[PDB]
Amino acid sequence: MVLSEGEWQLVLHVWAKVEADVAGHGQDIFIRLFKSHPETLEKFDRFKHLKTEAEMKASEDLKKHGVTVLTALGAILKKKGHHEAELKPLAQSHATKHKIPIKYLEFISEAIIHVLHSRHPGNFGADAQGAMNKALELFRKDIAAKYKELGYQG
Ligand code: HEM
Repeated sequence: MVLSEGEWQLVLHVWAKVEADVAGHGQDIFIRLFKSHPETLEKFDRFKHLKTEAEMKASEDLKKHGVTVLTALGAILKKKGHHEAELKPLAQSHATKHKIPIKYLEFISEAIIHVLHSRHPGNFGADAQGAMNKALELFRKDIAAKYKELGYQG
């Protein structure tokens, strides 16, 4: 699949807002993910002990992790589709070291959309959300293709 320049512009416009506070967006996204799909928390040995949202918000390590994840996702989005190089190491670590099913990538994509919708309604209308969903589906499609090449079905 391919996004038009117009769709990329909608994606990058709202992402520019996210970049005004990466750490804050990272926390909301992971808390949303862990609360909506608790099973995903079991994949993080470093955070699986967190019991409440209060504990999650207070975790310095979780906040730092969120910045690392969003920064990588941002680098990929800014390539506007030409992200083959950025995807390689990401796909290998998540398929071989962390063992993350495509299903879980769908869950975090939902968390991202939810948080952007909550925080940036003025820059995340129907068209912009459609553009973001398309960019995330492209991301998941390409990561899935790499998973297969690497020998991981998940
Ligand atoms: C938006 C998609 C995602 C991106 C861009 C992303 C990015 C990253 C990055 C950059 C790291 C650190 C470097 C590395 O280990 O490769 C990381 C670590 C990790 N990711 Fe992801 N990730 C994504 C989705 C997920 C999902 C959905 C899970 C599973 C619920 C997951 C589980 C992990 C784990 C377990 C680690 C190691 C954390 C640690 O022990 O420090 N990731 N991810």
